[PDB]
Amino acid sequence: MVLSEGEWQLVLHVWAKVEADVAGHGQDIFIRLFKSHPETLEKFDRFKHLKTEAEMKASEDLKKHGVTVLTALGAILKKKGHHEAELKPLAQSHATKHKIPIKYLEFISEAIIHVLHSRHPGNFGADAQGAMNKALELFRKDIAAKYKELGYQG
Ligand code: HEM
Repeated sequence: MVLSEGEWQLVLHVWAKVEADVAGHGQDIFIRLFKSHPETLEKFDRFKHLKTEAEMKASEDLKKHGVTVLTALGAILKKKGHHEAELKPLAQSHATKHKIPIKYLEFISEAIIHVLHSRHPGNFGADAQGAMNKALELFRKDIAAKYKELGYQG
């Protein structure tokens, strides 16, 4: 699949807002993910002990992790589709070291959309959300293709 320049512009416009506070967006996204799909928390040995949202918000390590994840996702989005190089190491670590099913990538994509919708309604209308969903589906499609090449079905 391919996004038009117009769709990329909608994606990058709202992402520019996210970049005004990466750490804050990272926390909301992971808390949303862990609360909506608790099973995903079991994949993080470093955070699986967190019991409440209060504990999650207070975790310095979780906040730092969120910045690392969003920064990588941002680098990929800014390539506007030409992200083959950025995807390689990401796909290998998540398929071989962390063992993350495509299903879980769908869950975090939902968390991202939810948080952007909550925080940036003025820059995340129907068209912009459609553009973001398309960019995330492209991301998941390409990561899935790499998973297969690497020998991981998940
Ligand atoms: C938006 C998609 C995602 C991106 C861009 C992303 C990015 C990253 C990055 C950059 C790291 C650190 C470097 C590395 O280990 O490769 C990381 C670590 C990790 N990711 Fe992801 N990730 C994504 C989705 C997920 C999902 C959905 C899970 C599973 C619920 C997951 C589980 C992990 C784990 C377990 C680690 C190691 C954390 C640690 O022990 O420090 N990731 N991810």
